[PDB]
Amino acid sequence: TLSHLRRTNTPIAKPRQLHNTHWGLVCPAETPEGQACGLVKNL
Amino acid sequence: FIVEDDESLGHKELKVRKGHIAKLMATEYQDVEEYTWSSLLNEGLVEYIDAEEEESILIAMQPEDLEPAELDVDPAKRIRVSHHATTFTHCEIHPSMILGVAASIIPFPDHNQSPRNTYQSAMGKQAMGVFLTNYNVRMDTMANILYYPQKPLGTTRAMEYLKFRELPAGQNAIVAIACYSGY
Amino acid sequence: YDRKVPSPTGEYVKEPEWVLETDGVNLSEVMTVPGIDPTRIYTNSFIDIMEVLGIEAGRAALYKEVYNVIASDGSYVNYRHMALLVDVMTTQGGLTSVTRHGFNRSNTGALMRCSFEETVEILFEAGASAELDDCRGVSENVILGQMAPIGTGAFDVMID
Amino acid sequence: ASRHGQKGTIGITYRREDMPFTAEGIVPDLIINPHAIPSRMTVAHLIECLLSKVAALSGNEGDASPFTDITVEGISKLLREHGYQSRGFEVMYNGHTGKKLMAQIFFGPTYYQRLRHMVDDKIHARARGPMQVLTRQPVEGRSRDGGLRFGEMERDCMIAHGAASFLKERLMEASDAFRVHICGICGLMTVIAKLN
Amino acid sequence: SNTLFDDIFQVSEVDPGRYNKVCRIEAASTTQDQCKLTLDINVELFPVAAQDSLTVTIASSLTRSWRPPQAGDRSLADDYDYVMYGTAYKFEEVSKDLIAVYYSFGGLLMRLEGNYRNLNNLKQENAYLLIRR
Amino acid sequence: RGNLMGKRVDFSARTVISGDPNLELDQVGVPKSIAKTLTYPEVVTPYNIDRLTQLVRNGPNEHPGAKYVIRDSGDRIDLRYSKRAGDIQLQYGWKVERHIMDNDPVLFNRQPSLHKMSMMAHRVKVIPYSTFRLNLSVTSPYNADFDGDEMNLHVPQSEETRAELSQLCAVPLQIVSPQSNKPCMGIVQDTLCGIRKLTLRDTFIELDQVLNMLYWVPDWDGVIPTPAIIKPKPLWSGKQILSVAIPNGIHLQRFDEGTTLLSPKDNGMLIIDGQIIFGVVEKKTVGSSNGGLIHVVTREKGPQVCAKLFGNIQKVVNFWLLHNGFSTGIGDTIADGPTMREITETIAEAKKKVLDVTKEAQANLLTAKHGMTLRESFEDNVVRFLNEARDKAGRLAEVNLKDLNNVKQMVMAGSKGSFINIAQMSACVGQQSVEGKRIAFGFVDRTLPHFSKDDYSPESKGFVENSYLRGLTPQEFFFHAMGGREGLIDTAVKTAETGYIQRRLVKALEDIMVHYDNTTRNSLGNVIQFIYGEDGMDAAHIEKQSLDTIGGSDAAFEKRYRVDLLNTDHTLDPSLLESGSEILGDLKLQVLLDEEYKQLVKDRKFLREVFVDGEANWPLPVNIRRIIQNAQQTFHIDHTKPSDLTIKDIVLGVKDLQENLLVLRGKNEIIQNAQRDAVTLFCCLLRSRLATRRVLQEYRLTKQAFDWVLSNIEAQFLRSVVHPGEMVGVLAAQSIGEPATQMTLKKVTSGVPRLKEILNVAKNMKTPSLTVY
Amino acid sequence: MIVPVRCFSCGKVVGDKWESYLNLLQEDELDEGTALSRLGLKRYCCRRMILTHVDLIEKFLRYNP
Amino acid sequence: LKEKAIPKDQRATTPYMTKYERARILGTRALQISMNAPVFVDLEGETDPLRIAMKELAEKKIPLVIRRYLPDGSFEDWSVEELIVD
Amino acid sequence: MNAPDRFELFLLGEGESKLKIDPDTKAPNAVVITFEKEDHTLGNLIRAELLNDRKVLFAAYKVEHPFFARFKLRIQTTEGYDPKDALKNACNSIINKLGALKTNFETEWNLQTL
Amino acid sequence: SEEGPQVKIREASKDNVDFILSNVDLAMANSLRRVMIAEIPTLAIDSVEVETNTTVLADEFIAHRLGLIPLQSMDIEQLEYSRDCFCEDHCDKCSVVLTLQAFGESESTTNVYSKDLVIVSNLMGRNIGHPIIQDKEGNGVLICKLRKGQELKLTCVAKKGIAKEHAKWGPAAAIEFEYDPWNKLKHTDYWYEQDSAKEWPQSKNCEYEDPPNEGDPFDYKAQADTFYMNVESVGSIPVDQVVVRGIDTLQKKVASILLALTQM
RNA sequence: AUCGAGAGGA
Ligand SMILES: [Mg+2]
Ligand SMILES: [Zn+2]
Ligand SMILES: [Zn+2]
Repeated sequence: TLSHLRRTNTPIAKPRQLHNTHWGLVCPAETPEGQACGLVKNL
Repeated sequence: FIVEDDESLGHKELKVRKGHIAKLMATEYQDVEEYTWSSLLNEGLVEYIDAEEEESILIAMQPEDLEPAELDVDPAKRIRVSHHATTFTHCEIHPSMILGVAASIIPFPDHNQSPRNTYQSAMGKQAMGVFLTNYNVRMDTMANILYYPQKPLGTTRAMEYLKFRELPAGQNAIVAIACYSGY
Repeated sequence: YDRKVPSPTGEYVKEPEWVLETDGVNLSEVMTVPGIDPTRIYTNSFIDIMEVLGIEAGRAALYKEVYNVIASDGSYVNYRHMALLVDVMTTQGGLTSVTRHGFNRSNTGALMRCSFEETVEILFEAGASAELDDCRGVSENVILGQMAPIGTGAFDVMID
Repeated sequence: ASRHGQKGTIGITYRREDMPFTAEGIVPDLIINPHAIPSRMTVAHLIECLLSKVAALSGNEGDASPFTDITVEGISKLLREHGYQSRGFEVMYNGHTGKKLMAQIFFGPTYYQRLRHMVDDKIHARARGPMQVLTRQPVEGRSRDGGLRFGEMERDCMIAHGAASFLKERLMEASDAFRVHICGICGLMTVIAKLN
Repeated sequence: SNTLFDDIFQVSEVDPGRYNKVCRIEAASTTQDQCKLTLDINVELFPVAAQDSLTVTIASSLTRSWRPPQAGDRSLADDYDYVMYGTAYKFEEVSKDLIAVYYSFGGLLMRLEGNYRNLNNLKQENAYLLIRR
Repeated sequence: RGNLMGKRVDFSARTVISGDPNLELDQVGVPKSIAKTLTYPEVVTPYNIDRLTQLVRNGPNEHPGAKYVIRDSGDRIDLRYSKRAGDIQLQYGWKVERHIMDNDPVLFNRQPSLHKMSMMAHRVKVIPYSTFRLNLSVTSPYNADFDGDEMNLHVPQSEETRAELSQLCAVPLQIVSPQSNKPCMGIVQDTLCGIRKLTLRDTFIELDQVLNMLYWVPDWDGVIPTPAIIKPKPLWSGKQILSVAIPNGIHLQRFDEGTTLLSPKDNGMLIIDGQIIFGVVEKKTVGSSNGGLIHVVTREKGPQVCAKLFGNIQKVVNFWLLHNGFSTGIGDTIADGPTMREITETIAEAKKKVLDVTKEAQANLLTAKHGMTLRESFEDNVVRFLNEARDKAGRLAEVNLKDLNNVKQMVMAGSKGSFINIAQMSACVGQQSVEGKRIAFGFVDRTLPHFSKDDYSPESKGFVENSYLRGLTPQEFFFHAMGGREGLIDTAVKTAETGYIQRRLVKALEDIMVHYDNTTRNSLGNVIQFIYGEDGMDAAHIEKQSLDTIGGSDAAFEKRYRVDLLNTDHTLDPSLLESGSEILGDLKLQVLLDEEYKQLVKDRKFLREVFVDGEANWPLPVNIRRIIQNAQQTFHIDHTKPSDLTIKDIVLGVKDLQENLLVLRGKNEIIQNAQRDAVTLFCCLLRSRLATRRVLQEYRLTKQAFDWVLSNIEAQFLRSVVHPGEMVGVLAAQSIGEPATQMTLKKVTSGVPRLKEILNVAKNMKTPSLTVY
Repeated sequence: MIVPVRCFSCGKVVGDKWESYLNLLQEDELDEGTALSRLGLKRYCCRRMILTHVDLIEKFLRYNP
Repeated sequence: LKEKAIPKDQRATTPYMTKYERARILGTRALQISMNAPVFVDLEGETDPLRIAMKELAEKKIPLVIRRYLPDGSFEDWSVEELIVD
Repeated sequence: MNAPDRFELFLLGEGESKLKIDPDTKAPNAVVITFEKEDHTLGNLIRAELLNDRKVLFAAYKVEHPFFARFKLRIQTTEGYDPKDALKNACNSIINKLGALKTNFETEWNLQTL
Repeated sequence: SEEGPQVKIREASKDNVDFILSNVDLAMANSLRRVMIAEIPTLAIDSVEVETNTTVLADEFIAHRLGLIPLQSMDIEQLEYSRDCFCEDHCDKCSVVLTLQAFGESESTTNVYSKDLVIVSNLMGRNIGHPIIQDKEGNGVLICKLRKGQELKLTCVAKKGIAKEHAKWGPAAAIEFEYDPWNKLKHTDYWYEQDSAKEWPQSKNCEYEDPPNEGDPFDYKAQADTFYMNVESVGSIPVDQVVVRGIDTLQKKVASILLALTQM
């Protein structure tokens, strides 16, 4: 429940890849798998 | 955390200080004059940083990196590069805060490879557990609740804020890594 | 490229050889250059190889490229399968893609064509054509539900 | 599944007497294969077993927080003070024979979690079932007693195998077989037909 | 039903190898220059020390499922300390006037070379190896 | 596309799969509920009327039962509800829908369905519990693991369909893969590990364990093997029991590294008559690779013997491993302190070298590399230094790891684990790569906000010195997380692309079949191949073998293949052949020998023309060496006596053999020439394998032995010829697709996008390149 | 939710010890491991059941219905 | 096309039974055996139709003629007795 | 759902014979005895005591699947010795040793004071 | 004492007995431990019927707890298994009926213990079905904790059973086994980073056995005739009775084999 | 039925 409450959705040049700007603002490893892997992120 | 020199041309120091930590711990113990996170922000001891603001600043992972450093070392400890950094605008509260709740559940994720951590962050969503205390009163469409939930033997310091110890979702099994009967 | 050639004694020995690798391809100009062996030269691009040297050289280059990708994986696939794919693209004089442009555009079959892609347009074009499907294709028999001309279904068994 | 990305499916359930036992009589609640561990490189699962053994004997909670300098050597020292081996290997005896096992086996308290997926919900079997009206084909899903779908890839696999009759039987007899009447003059099923 | 070869052998060296139970043994024929031997033996059953002199015998016999000795009246064919059974994988000639025999005894390999033996030795799957202290 | 090509099917089930060592390879463990639910119509026969009546009496609730009975009229009779269910009397011609019973054919299918191997016939065995049970060795063709994977089972409804499933789709038949000419299934996981630990000479088996293991082999001769050691104690080598598991009359020769006949390393393997002489069983002998025991047993005896061998090997090895045990543990990842210091100083010297190269770049005293920007050269040098440092630290760890180390045991056996895993857990995980590059500065001039601006040092650039055991710093963890995220994205994107590619290839090649004229043709009759594979032979039964004429020094080839009756030194020794004394002079037999030598020389030139590399081993129909070894073991020649064969007989018989074989039967000059082209390489191989000097030197084959070898070579070739009607196009498309699914992506397009350009024949190319010689 | 009756691995009854364990650690400020030793659970299979247990029953009892 | 007969002597198809041919012959014979077909081979302890079919194939008793087909359409008919099984 | 009942593992059902004796093939005196609803516990002790008897050449230990409780024993004896007699003598010896152990332990406990 | 096995007891307690087995085959000791875990009969609740449940815990949860509760089984041999008895559902000689009624009358939450469970069925003069309390206070195992205004009324039927059918019927919790403590037989090879003696602690059972001699060669005949065991009992059956019943159950199993042979 | 969301395997 807690992780579902902190969820991001990015509709759709390399958004899926973990970015340096994401450090400390997005969890590095929590993401959906297969489809929309990295498109959806957890704060 | 905000880092500025304690004296100009004195050692730069994290603005928070032990006495402030003691007041925070005293306020937390009452559960005097309250000392909150908002109190720290109004004191100017801590600051909120946007990514664009993050670009212009230089931050330090560990508060002990900041204090001045002028032999033998345990071989097991991880190799930490000396920071060699003159200026630090800020210091991170704790590196583990970069991790999410599911990653905070993961034990020793530094010692493990990242893809396995991702798989576990999904599987923890899938795993059973007591979601709420009022489940018996509530009528959800589907609910799975463990008979005898057991708090984890190895706990992250973030788990106390996660309330995972209070509301565990797994059992401390006795597991042997063995080849018995090939099953 | 440390090539290997017969020794004067006879046993195969390796001698280093100088090789040029070019970011660009102008095969007709490059092969007609002094100081190179025009037989040995090979191109990454198979379309140019076929256009300069005919369909068969392009066929060989196509098999070699597929072999290169399978070797980068390290997996091995038998020569007959890759060769069959390359011969499918090669028997038609122009190289035929595995995409709908090509094999699905090829006139053979009607419902077999519409199974892969552009189903409704292929059926429209067939109706305008008034073409006749032999139903000899496996896919067409699958739509028909008739027993497909698979190896087991190919022969006809009758009484003595 | 374990807390370190090791997922698993219960192959078999064993009574305590059959299961291998340490000298103390402790029997593993769960047995995992060693072979899984090398490829995953999930060292932290092994470290969790060691640390939780130390915690259980000491009665003090163990910290597995990342980016905290904790020595496996130090945890091993605490285990040695407890008397259990620094590596956590315990001498085990084969359950059926009582013979001492030749190789000592890593024995530890590991946190494990029960995944939502359970077999009895997953199983579906249909011999004859309801059919969707337009398709005249089997319905979808277990809840409707709906048949599994012979994929296009499955049909390709069957062409590769070469069994025309099985492909036909799954293609027509198993699903949406139908008889229609057509006319020789026009290849269209415009002929009305009273069989009686 | 009689031994094919008998000799006294003095071990030049013992090599444990990676295994701790099984060591390879390099030895030469005593009083004969021609034979030389290299054999896989188990230390735990019988200890082999460097410079030891050991009696070596190869016998054809003395199929049938191995029977535990029914009674003590059934007579051991050897007072030798060590006995092994194996099959030779290849009979070779080192050079003209030199013959080497390669025997695998349950995966424990033994090569012994000398010219005079190959008239005795035969391509026989049966072999009984006898070592006396 | 969907409902007409692929339909939801009745008599279909799906379950989570688990693995049982005791269940046979061809068998599938079908739950009793599934067996009761699924029914097959069996027509009532005079043979089955008693059994069928009993099944109908037993009812749907208990198996063996029957859900429905079908009259001659065809109106259904429901056994669950009927007033007459008790009093049914079977009438001839009725159809009883019997419950799915043991030892029946079904089809077991994995949902990726990339290969014909993914859909294989299995023998039903009704199991109590709920999970589908399958053997371990069948996991690999299915690409299946017991992580919750689900698989589907389809039931035949007609007798002809059952016959097709049993005669073509059965698991033992599908062991040998057409593609890659290798077995699909090999001994995997514990057994593999266990078998190596069983095959060590240090491993010995006591009498009680020997007796139990002897019993565990379901087919046992009943003869206790004579103990390897007798007088000190009746010890048994694990090789002896394992040999009792190996079928008799099967001989394997594998030479690796220093494979001395004394084999001190216990490397390589020699098996004679199903008895192992030397070696420790590693993966390649019990693995899916060519030359393994699986391939040899499948060809020599048959698929059934091979599957039963799978089962027996599994049982014996699992029993012994259960009594020995195994455990990875934390301590097998740890390394000795001195080795860890060496690893750390190796990383430190790599860092010092990188810093020195960086200072050289700053000074602009960097030598120009043609076609390479100087920063590009700096990046390549730093990447190479870090990679070499990680690999060298891994080598130090591997040398440090003892022979008792269980991860080392798994790697030596080949069950699971690699050198890179050892390096990453023990010493250093290395430098993470994003988009084929070191971690870029997402922040301006900084990879991370903690790092200073314009830092190209490896720690800032993402190289993780620390091992998994040591623990990873937060910056290192974030860089590793970026790498892993890219890995997941690449994995999913790859799977999608390979799915589209496989459908394209299958739809393109589905029409192709080998016709009865032996010409590969499409539906319209357009010929793709006049001769399939250009040799006219099935992809199975082909094994790579060495062509002895090609390669080697010319003088050595003459020494091995030239015998001259006129020169005494050239003339064969009289001991080899009884006619040898008679053969001196004999000028006409010598000119026949000269003819054979001229043919061999022309063939050597021809093969050197075919392959510039001149690699000795190429895929070939019949392995001559196996036939020769079988002949030698069958006829038991002491090899001291001269051969009964005459010199003229060898040459004449080889020539007659070459004459006899026809890929295409007919006597037409075009057809005859096409066949001669088809068998030219095989004929060259046969000439290399059987030369007169070779036939009298490599062995003392009797005349009957040479005749038997000739007949067996001919018969094996005839078996190896491709069966007409085989849909080669679909098999080819799947054969490309499955490695492509496994395919994962010096600066050249590789893997899936390069394959996409090749298949699309797209004019634009990401990296055009010309190789000028 | 409530104390397990017995430890899953071996089967020693652990329901009786929970109240005395809580009371012991409260009365004497005792270390948890020493409290388990006084309780008599000398094996970690038994010790995990008491140490890692959570009484959610109190939270359920707090609910009025 | 029609009456595209092939002379018995001039048949070029493979004398060995194709695996598909054996599979279909065995399946058809088993199917007919299930439907009360006469059995031309003496059976000992065999009730499965397929087992009877394989024994009959060994005896070469099956009176079935396979029509080998060619891309041209001309048909070469081979009896089961004539095709060797190996 | 699919799982067998626990009562099945220690109860014989449908009139199953506790011991099924069948003559073994390819060995003269060898016989296979299928112990039904029996576990490893009895089988290992029977096999050990059978190995103790000199006349028994062979005695085996098999469970064909852990799901079902059937213990298979193959016994091969000396000529003139019935394998059934060998198994009976082994069983009798087991009972004597168990009784002696019971008496000795009872005496020791009577000596024990706590 | 007697020819054959001789047992020497290290220590005696009501909960646990530590003993030493001499002149014993290893398979016999393994079989005895497996019988002690599994084969010994014991009485536990096999049916639960609840009329009123206001407890927060579900009825199935409480029934499982009740099944795990120890019930005295010293006289269990007189009691007959339900499957052997001719009663339609339960017989007084077959089954023992317990009743438990607890209401949360107090504002403070009231506990429910095994001492509250009381027996309706006639004892018939056998020590059967008594709830077992090793607790110093005498408070039984806590089945449930009841809020104010909460009541629970249940009836339990306890039947004879064994541990192989269900783990609750097992008399003994843990069996401690040690043989070849010095590893003279070398049945196992120790995993050591540097030296096996340093890494592996010396067992307590080593000191009773004679220390190994480094010059003495390893002997291959030796099968350990000495075993060091400790038995721990729940309390349903006394420790001495636990091991004696294990012995006797093994004897009965062997006798069943023998009589089956005679019938054959 | 339709659409959407989520999840499982690779
Ligand atoms: Mg999976
Ligand atoms: Zn019409
Ligand atoms: Zn316990």
